[PDB]
Amino acid sequence: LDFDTSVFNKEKVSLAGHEEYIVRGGRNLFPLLPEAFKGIKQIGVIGWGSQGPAQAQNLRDSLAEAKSDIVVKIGLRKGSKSFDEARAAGFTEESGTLGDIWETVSGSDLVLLLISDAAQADNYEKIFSHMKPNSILGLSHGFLLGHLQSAGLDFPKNISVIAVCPKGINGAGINSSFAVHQDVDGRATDVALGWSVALGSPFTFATTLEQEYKSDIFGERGILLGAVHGIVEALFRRYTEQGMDEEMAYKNTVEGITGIISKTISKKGMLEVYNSLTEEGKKEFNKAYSASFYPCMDILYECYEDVASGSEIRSVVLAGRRFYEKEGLPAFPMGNIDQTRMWKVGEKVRSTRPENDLGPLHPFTAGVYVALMMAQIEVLRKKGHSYSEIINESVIESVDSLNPFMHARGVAFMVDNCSTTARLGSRKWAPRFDYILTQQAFVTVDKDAPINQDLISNFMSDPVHGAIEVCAELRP
Amino acid sequence: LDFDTSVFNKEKVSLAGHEEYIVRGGRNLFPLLPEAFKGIKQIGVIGWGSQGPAQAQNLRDSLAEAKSDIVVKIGLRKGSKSFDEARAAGFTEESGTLGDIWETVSGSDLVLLLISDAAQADNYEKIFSHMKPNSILGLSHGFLLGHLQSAGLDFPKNISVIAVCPKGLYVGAGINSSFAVHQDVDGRATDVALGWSVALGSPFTFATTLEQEYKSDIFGERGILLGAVHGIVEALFRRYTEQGMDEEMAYKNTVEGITGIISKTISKKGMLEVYNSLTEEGKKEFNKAYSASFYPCMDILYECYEDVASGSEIRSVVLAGRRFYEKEGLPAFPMGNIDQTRMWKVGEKVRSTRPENDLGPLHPFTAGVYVALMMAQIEVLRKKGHSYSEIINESVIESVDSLNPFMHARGVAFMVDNCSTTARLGSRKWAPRFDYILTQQAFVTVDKDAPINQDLISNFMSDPVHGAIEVCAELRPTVD
Ligand SMILES: O=c1[nH]c2nc(-c3ccccc3)sc2c(=O)n1O
Ligand SMILES: O=c1[nH]c2nc(-c3ccccc3)sc2c(=O)n1O
Ligand SMILES: [Mg+2]
Ligand SMILES: [Mg+2]
Ligand SMILES: [Mg+2]
Ligand SMILES: [Mg+2]
Repeated sequence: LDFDTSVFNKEKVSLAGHEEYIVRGGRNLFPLLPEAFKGIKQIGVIGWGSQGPAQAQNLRDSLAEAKSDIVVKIGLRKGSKSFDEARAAGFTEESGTLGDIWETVSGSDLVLLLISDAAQADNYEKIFSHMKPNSILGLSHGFLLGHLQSAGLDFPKNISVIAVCPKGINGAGINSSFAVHQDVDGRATDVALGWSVALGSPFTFATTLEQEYKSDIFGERGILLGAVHGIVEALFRRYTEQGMDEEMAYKNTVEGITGIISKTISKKGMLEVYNSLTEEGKKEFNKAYSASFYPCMDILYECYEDVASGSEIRSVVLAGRRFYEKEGLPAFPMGNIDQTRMWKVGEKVRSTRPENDLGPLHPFTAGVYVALMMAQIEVLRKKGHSYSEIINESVIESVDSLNPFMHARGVAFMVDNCSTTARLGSRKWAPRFDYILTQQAFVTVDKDAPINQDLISNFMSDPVHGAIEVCAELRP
Repeated sequence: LDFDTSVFNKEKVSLAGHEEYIVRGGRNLFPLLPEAFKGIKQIGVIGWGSQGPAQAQNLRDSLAEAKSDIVVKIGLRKGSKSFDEARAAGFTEESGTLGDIWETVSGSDLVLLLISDAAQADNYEKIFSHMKPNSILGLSHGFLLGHLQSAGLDFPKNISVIAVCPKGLYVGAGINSSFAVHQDVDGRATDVALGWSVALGSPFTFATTLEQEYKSDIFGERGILLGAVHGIVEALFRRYTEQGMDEEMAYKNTVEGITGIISKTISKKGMLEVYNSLTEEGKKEFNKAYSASFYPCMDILYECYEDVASGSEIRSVVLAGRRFYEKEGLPAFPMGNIDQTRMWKVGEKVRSTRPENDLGPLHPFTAGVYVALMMAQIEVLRKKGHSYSEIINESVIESVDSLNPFMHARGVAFMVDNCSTTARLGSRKWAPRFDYILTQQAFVTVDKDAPINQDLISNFMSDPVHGAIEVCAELRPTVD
């Protein structure tokens, strides 16, 4: 994946022998922003949720630093309860920095669409109709493209389409991936890079908008949320079936994965989880890995293709409309996932858990979790994704961002604090991982099947372990 | 839903105050087949498998009884084992009744496409290209319509498209069918479809649309027929055993009860009779389970139905079948075993001791969850616009009289994996969802001693479907 920026220097990084170009950020580059934002006199930031504040705030702040005349204006829908906070952050109508969504769309040369996935699906026509011809549409995530492609549609051909997507003391910040879907004049690459740099992205990786939404929507159904919830439920049931006390069962699954296993991967990667077990523990690890890799891949492979085909995005869109009454049927908002046995048990463990506790490192649990991680990697790898995307979505974000939430307060605190699309995916696919492990992986172990040494060998020697090291040095 | 038939006589049936039109079959009508099939000199049955043999043989016999000169020719690929099975049934190239699929299609006036869903999705373009102008394409299931619609496509404009779909004895005997006319380019389509159904031996033929057929069918196997029943027995077995119940008593109180006494009860006197047969304390428990499980079940059924109707689910099935083989550097992932887990190992032991004719225990809590699931499926299909005859065949009769007896005999795998690939995939995809929603929501509502939605219960007791079901049971083949 190449790109062409006339403003910024791109640097090469090598990952498992695969060269990726990246662009480093820095407040020292803010002087370069007016060059990057050529032709833009207004940036409209639509929506003020979790990204609205930070993005608008950062964009306005970095542009002032460069002494730019560019106006950062928020547009909010009629009925938004964020008008007040928008004013609190200095974005007001009298200053011309706040207004109605449509009015704001009409006047912006760059439209950053930060509204929810459901809002984008229900409003893309009106957004397109209000945008200036030849302006730029900016997305933090590629859901909309997937929605349009699921209907055989694309964006209007008169607008540029770019994406700056987040992946999560000199050098602080949050890395981003950027994509240029359409570029009507040749400014797209520089406006997306400037947008990333303006946000404080220490690193901006290159991707395609199609790969972003595929990797993102699939990743959250896999190890990030769906799969880890499924395998944790499967093992809790197995361990308790085998007589292990409920609390140690919880600690040997959730506490282990979200704590010591996560921290171990974060520091020294997957190979140091195995190397940290006793000799007897390595053997249990390999039994679990050898039995769990392909079952996990089964579901991951199925989930990826449903996301890439358009089936899953259509399902997400329709699921969202079922949250409200229609066609004479009841409303079915999302329910609670944390009121079952194992999470009521998990509530007891945490009440007396000491601070900075990391739980026991159960070799079997480790083998299952690492098998799932390696299976996700292989699926994305053979589906054509770059190592930066693969690692930054299958390893870093789960062990460094999401798993701490589970360790903190349980599955719901992790899942239901994510996007609606992610919350739906976790509920739809966690049961799938639970069943296949129980029906296949655990049957293989209970058959006393021998260890698949090809898998183990491939695990020990997988190039991704070395790429994960390089990528680790890229984190902020 | 109405249709116009010149050859056959259409009969009216009242179901919960809703009129439907049915066509009575019978050997006595075979004299009418020559006129029903006017314009047809050759019927090409494409495919063997589970339907081909029967359809071909019955059509041949019926046409001979009618003294028709129409030829039934089987279309198959020479490389299939099915080629010799057709010869073993008296279908020979040497006699003009056996040939390659493509040559058979091209020479047929009525093309009966009985190949697998997956083969249909992979070969429809070439089937269309070989069909004669103004010929008739007949389907036994509307999967192909769903596949085309999921791509914004439809059938060719220059052919008629009909369906005769077994809701399944020809030696009341036979299997009832539903029929649909999707395209009718010359006005013969309705009579050929009814002639087709009558010639199969359908005692009664119900009216539907191709769209409603494939929606109700693909959704139904993911609901109570397979996916949901599996998911609820896994959830109920896990709850019972977690509460201290013996493993074998828990298998009996779930699988054996549902597929035995409960199924026989609903089959004989319907859903209200399962309630009436309970103790006054069991009636309480039943209402607790039903009140807590009706809406969680609707949740998943509603989601599954819209996935089937939108095209999402049919495309998922097409892609799943391609993952049965190695590609893109990834392994092949055929379907796995679903019956090697604890509760099905326990089921084997139960059956090794079971007397013959054992119907198992009638656990009131189990009954409430199962009747709630079946009423929730009924509600989704009703709200989505299906007829009562389709709803009852797909949500009540097929389960209790046809599929559940397979689970009773040898466990879930013997029931699930005897069905179509599309159905086997659906079961595995959706069984986990019904288990999780029951456990996360329905069971949580019970353990909170939540109040009983008395409106739900009163609605259950007074639902018009119970009367509709009694009329539909009187239409079942043989006596049952
Ligand atoms: O859809 C998504 N939602 C989402 N939410 C995240 C989150 C929210 C609150 C606190 C910590 C993390 S991270 C993440 C993500 O990656 N994708 O894709
Ligand atoms: O796909 C489907 N497959 C299927 N298989 C059935 C069967 C198979 C073997 C033995 C007895 C019954 S019945 C049925 C059905 O209704 N649908 O839709
Ligand atoms: Mg993401
Ligand atoms: Mg996401
Ligand atoms: Mg069926
Ligand atoms: Mg079917």
